[PDB]
Amino acid sequence: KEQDRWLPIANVARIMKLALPENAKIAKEAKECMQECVSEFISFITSEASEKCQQEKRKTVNGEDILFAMTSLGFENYAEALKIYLSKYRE
Amino acid sequence: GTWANVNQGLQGTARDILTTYWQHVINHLESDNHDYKIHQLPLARIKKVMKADPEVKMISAEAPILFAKGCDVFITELTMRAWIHAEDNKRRTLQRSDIAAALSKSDMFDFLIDIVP
Amino acid sequence: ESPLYVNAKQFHRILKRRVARQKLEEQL
Repeated sequence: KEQDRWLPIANVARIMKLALPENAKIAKEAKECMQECVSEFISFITSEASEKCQQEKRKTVNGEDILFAMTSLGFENYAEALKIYLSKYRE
Repeated sequence: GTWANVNQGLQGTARDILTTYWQHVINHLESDNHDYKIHQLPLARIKKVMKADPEVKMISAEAPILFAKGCDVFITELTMRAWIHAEDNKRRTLQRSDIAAALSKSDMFDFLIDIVP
Repeated sequence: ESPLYVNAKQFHRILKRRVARQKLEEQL
């Protein structure tokens, strides 16, 4: 249950590799740092959505809740881009 | 503007590249023919991160799906932003300090102050 | 190094996450 807090490092590192030129290396500590950063990205946004849910006595955090939290927390670009993806998923 | 975060704290060629990456992301997300099964990060692990928060109850399948996409973008853009500092030091190895430097360029990353002091 | 004011949209959620993280760390 403790390990639940962080996304798997191998997957994170794989995305990092694709974000860099073929000749680049990534330090052990950079992979671990990124794993922690992206894991916090989920928890930070989720917490915002969760509290709004609790306050409204709602039980389910849905897609709109994530987008709303994203814009509230200053990730407006993520919210706008992912709104596209959400509506497509629901059609 | 809604797109201010795309190049906040960036200049020159780095600015153009991150902007172009975001345009690539947007065009991809506008695409049809999405496979909602295949992701670089497993939906189950994303959901587990969410559920680590005792305040969270039920989670719609939509939420991990959105995070799967958002997290890919987050890792990619932060990695690209960090790479600028590696290249500025004429290094081919990305280090933790490069990520730290990238974070300090935009207040969008302030939420990571305890993760990367 | 340690700013007093951070992103106005993030500050309160940062504080709330600090509390949540402390609780998780007590659990170990």
